[PDB]
Amino acid sequence: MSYGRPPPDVEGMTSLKVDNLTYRTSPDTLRRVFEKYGRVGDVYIPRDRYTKESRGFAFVRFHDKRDAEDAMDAMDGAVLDGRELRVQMARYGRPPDSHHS
Repeated sequence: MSYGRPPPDVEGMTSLKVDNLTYRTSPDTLRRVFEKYGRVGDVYIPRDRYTKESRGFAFVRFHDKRDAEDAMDAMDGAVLDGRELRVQMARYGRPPDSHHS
């Protein structure tokens, strides 16, 4: 018996990423729709820069994979507005160059 289970060895990363919008979902709705499971270290929409529309995806990012695990396991394909929300690790989390952590 299964259903999909929690993420695999994403232990090598930490940042979350969220995508799929309807042009009106906005970062604010995503904020309280994702931080609710724990927190939202970052929430923004990489939309256009010279028009009144968007690319069709956001970029919520989580500073902690644990809060991202539950939110993603409870928001991936959760169809927030009627389009089928998408949630997945942003792969990021490593330290910058000339430094380590």
